Amino acid sequence: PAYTNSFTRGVYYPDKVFRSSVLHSTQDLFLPFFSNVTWFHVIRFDNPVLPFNDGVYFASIEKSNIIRGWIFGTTLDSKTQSLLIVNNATNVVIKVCEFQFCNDPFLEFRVYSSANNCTFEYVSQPFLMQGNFKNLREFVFKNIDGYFKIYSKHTPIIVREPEDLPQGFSALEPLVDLPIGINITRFQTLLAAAAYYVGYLQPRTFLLKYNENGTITDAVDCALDPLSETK
Amino acid sequence: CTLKSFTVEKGIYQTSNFRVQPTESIVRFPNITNLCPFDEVFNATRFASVYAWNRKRISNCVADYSVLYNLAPFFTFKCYGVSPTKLNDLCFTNVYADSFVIRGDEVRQIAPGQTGNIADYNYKLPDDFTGCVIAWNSNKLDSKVSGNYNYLYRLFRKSNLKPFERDISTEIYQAGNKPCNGVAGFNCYFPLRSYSFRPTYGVGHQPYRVVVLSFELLHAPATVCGPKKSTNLVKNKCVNFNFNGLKGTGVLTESNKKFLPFQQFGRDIADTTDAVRDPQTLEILDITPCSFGGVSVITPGTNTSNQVAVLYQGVNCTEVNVFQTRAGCLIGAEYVNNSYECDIPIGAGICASYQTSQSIIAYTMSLGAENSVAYSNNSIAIPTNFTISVTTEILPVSMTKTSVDCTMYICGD
Amino acid sequence: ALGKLQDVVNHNAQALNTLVKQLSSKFGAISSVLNDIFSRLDPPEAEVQIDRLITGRLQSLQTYVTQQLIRAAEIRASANLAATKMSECVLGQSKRVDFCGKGYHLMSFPQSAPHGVVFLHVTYVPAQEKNFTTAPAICHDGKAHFPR
Amino acid sequence: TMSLGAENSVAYSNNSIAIPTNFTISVTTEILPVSMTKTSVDCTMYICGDSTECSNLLLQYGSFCTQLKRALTGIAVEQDKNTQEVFAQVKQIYKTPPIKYFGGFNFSQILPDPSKPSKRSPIEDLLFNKVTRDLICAQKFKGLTVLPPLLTDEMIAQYTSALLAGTITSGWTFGAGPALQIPFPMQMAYRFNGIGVTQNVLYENQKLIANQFNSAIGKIQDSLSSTPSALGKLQDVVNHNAQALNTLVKQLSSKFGAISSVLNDIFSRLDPPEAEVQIDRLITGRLQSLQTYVTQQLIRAAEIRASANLAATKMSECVLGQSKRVD
Amino acid sequence: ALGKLQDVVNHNAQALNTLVKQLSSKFGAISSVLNDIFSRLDPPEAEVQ
Ligand SMILES: *[C@@H]1O[C@H](CO)[C@@H](O)[C@H](O)[C@H]1NC(C)=O
Ligand SMILES: *[C@@H]1O[C@H](CO)[C@@H](O)[C@H](O)[C@H]1NC(C)=O
Ligand SMILES: *[C@@H]1O[C@H](CO)[C@@H](O)[C@H](O)[C@H]1NC(C)=O
Ligand SMILES: *[C@@H]1O[C@H](CO)[C@@H](O)[C@H](O)[C@H]1NC(C)=O
Ligand SMILES: *[C@@H]1O[C@H](CO)[C@@H](O)[C@H](O)[C@H]1NC(C)=O
Ligand SMILES: *[C@@H]1O[C@H](CO)[C@@H](O)[C@H](O)[C@H]1NC(C)=O
Ligand SMILES: *[C@@H]1O[C@H](CO)[C@@H](O)[C@H](O)[C@H]1NC(C)=O
Ligand SMILES: *[C@@H]1O[C@H](CO)[C@@H](O)[C@H](O)[C@H]1NC(C)=O
Ligand SMILES: *[C@@H]1O[C@H](CO)[C@@H](O)[C@H](O)[C@H]1NC(C)=O
Ligand SMILES: *[C@@H]1O[C@H](CO)[C@@H](O)[C@H](O)[C@H]1NC(C)=O
Repeated sequence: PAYTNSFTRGVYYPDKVFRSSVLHSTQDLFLPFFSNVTWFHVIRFDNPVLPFNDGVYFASIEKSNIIRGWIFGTTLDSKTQSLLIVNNATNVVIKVCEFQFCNDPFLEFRVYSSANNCTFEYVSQPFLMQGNFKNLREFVFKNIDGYFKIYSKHTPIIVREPEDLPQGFSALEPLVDLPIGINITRFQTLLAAAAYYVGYLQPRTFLLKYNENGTITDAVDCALDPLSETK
Repeated sequence: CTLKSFTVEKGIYQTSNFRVQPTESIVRFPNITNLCPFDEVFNATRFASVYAWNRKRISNCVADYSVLYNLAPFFTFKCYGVSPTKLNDLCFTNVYADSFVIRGDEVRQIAPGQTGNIADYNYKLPDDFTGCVIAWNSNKLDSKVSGNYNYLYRLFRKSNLKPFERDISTEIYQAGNKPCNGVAGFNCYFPLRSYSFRPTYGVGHQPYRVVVLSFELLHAPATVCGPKKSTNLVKNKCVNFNFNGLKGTGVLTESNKKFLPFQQFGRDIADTTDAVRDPQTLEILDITPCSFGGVSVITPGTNTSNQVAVLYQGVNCTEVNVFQTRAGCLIGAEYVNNSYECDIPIGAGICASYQTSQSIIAYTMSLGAENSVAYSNNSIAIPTNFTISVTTEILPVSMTKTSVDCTMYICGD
Repeated sequence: ALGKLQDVVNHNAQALNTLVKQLSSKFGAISSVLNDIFSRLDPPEAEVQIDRLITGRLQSLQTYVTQQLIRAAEIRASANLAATKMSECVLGQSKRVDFCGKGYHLMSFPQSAPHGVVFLHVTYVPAQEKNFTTAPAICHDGKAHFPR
Repeated sequence: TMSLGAENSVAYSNNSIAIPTNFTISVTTEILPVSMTKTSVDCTMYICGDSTECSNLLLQYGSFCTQLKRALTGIAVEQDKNTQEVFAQVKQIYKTPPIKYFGGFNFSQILPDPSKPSKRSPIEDLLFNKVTRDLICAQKFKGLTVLPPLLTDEMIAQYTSALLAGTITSGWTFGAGPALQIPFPMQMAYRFNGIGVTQNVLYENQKLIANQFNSAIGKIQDSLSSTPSALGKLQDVVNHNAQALNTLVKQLSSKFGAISSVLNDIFSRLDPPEAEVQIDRLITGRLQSLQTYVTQQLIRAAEIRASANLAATKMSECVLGQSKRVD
Repeated sequence: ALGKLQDVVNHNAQALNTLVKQLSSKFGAISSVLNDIFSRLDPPEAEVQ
């Protein structure tokens, strides 16, 4: 295991409201700046059972198709509900079908534990997924009383020292808002080098500046240092 | 009228504000025709109990909420946050229906605030109640005793429940620190107490099928809404709009904004709706208020004349003789190229007066005469005579002392 | 001319009239009168209406008191200015320009007035001037001579 | 620990006098606010916005829409009067002579410049360049407006030039009564004879006085330079008015105890029997916020009136004559 | 002797005393204790109170 930093990454649009040149501040569930991130090399089976306390900041650095699974669930033995998400070329396979859970999360699709009665499915076409700039892919997750929000933004990243979360502000726009009522409290990745940048979320006031193009340029965390508290 | 008197003095007096009234109404709603099927809802045979809820998150439809008005007798509608008759024009985001067969006079405990046993360890609602509660007498269908074991009822729990949280449990309670290990000993049973029923039972003992469906009014794209129509969309015209429940007035022009595909509404610095997305084909609009302003009347005085002059503050003489100053559009006076002392202050250095027929004239302020005192290298101006003058100054020194009585002014006799 | 004295009187009169008229405006009740409310409704229901009325009336009275305090501060500043003028103009000549009237101050006679004081400043105003050729100094047979 | 100052030790004695041997003419500067930003609110638009029913329910409320407007009008009239009791004390507008040979001085940075179309002085040019959807258009759509002053910049510039052309040509005569032409080397001598110095010092050191005065003007030209903390007393009132107008357009998005913050959502979700219970709390809160703003504006106008009276006293004593008051 | 010096002190003292005493004054409510209103009457009307 290892620990990388979280300088100025983990900011997302809290509400669905366009604002130009404003300074808004909401008590949403953001990622604390300058926090620890459980760096896991999944190159090597790195398959922990990391919890889902108030959200997660899953990120990934790969080449083509290394990490393609974010299966959820809390008591994943025989009966609990889950959220299977693969990123094949056709579309997403978002499911909530409670079924069997195999201890080996290895993947093509090879898990295929058991099929039975389901509650919801999703075959959404807008799938979640230069040469030198391989990929800087991060996926924000959060469990609310209603839908299960998923934020992500695929951006190019330069090559540098051994892979760590780079410095630079980047807002996370939402992609899917599927309704769900799951009681998930864990995490599990699927893959057939890696980052596995898991970062836990917690409530904190975040003053975020909106530009005149409807994009977040910078954001304070109001809890890091007394300077931010004054800001 | 604005100042109660039949004899006004000479000056400028604010009276009202110029405002253009709308002349149309826009009620464009999302084009959708499917109806929410009520077969999988309370209007059905197979019902559920408080042990296992029936939560059906319905999809977009045009279901008219004024359909159950001919339901079974005694159909209470206690909407704690909305209005029952008003559920025909609001567009809700998502409706969360529910179903349970709670029995007894504890129907008042389902409403928020009450802390009864059903509200303690059988059901709970958040302190918003964004929807309504639907409860009716259920006796003709639950008269037989075969539905006793089909209608479950949980028992006390060592911890309070959570709003919108199912309480499915099948273990045995443990009082204190003595585990009874499955077998029911003392102070340890299974929270699966079955409700007892009877055909010829009492009035209060009869069960009641209660529906507590709720909503969520926020910025998310609404899915369900009442059945209404849609009209055309004007651009350069101050009219009324009802875009997706957002009711207001003002012009709806085309905006050159950059609304992201997930951003529907739009606010301003003061958190006011400045732009909205049409529920029809994607088009970015701009909600600007109607053309308003402020009026000001220039009056030379009551018993000196009967003419007035209107001053539309903040107008460019193209939004309402005519004179465009740096303070508004003065309509009723004429700008003379002369210069006199200020008599009626208006703004930007252009006062007015009632001078010679007799009409209200406008003129630039005169700061005074122009004197050119010659300055030479050797020229003194010594006076040769004195003129003693006696001026006067008016300064207040006091004020009328007043006293109030609380027990006589705030409260009468 | 006599407007500074009428100003405070008219302001107080208008304030009193507004405070009296505030008793004829329903702050969210069925009627302005209190007895009709306490007679046509039961205590628990009429309680909300009478609370709204008493809150509105207390707010109006507090606004009146605040306006009266601000006006009293302004009139205290004016009275201090008047006292300074009476002490520097009447009780002795003052070499301050425009203070004891426009021009070279000579005398100041105070007189009573309703809620004020009317001064009578005597000023020396030169007139009928003539142009003359001047010089800083004149030259003697080897020494200078400046005007004393 | 704060340093109260240096540590000087005067040497008192039975027979010891300190008599100066050289003069150092210096020109200081003081900043005094005179006017403010006149404002006017709209009661039927700030409280109720596009909510006609709200206006019909507010009409029942007390006469609070007529006393606040009257207070704002009084404040506006007071602010328009403060620009006349300071910049306008001389009736006749004087004009500077064509030639510029006032003794040996260089009154070219205080006198108006005819080249630029503003008819101001380089010092005034340097001053009017450091004191400042847009926020102005946003506040206008919610009642908050800004009325323009009576006397514009050109009129104030002409008034300042008239108070300056009568101070160079004449001495303290144009202030008391009619203007009397007097040479400037003699006016300065008569002014020096008012502090104790005899007139045998200026006529013998006129060139040195002129050079020191020119150097003082030059140093003043650089004192009001890019250095931000110079015109602080003039930007403070502007920043206070801005933060007051921003705190009032922010109060329109605060729930005073209702289920929402729009006057068009409560009247479209609730019923009339219950509408008059949640729509009145917001109206009461907005009326309280507007009354607080009016009280703050009244206190600010009182402070500005005190400052304007002080500035008028300064203009009357220091400019229109010579004052023997220390500091 | 110190009339104007004690006047401001007495005014500030009176203001602070009034501000600290108006906390035990029911502004049209059942009681003045926050917990008693929050718990001993009802959840719903506790908000209004
Ligand atoms: C967090 O990261 C720092 C720096 O890498 C490390 O020293 C520390 O042990 C980590 N864990 C905690 C709990 O601070
Ligand atoms: C969700 O799971 C957590 C994990 O233990 C549990 O404590 C909680 O009761 C569950 N339900 C809700 C509504 O959070
Ligand atoms: C901001 O929006 C304008 C709109 O025309 C565009 O020209 C400009 O490139 C945008 N700037 C950024 C940094 O997105
Ligand atoms: C129906 O509504 C959708 C929603 O965006 C819109 O794209 C489409 O153009 C509408 N069709 C018609 C015929 O109005
Ligand atoms: C009024 O309109 C004219 C012509 O369009 C324009 O030149 C002028 O700047 C406008 N004035 C204002 C105050 O908008
Ligand atoms: C001076 O003025 C007075 C009246 O103001 C006049 O009677 C007199 O003739 C004038 N000339 C003198 C006194 O030389
Ligand atoms: C001279 O000054 C000293 C103080 O140093 C004092 O003691 C003495 O009395 C003075 N003598 C006279 C004649 O003033
Ligand atoms: C007096 O001081 C000034 C400093 O500006 C200097 O220029 C001048 O020569 C001095 N004159 C004498 C007589 O010391
Ligand atoms: C007289 O004054 C003018 C302008 O003030 C100047 O140009 C001229 O040189 C002066 N002549 C003498 C002899 O001082
Ligand atoms: C006054 O000073 C300015 C400084 O820029 C200079 O240009 C000008 O020639 C000076 N005038 C005289 C009369 O010395």
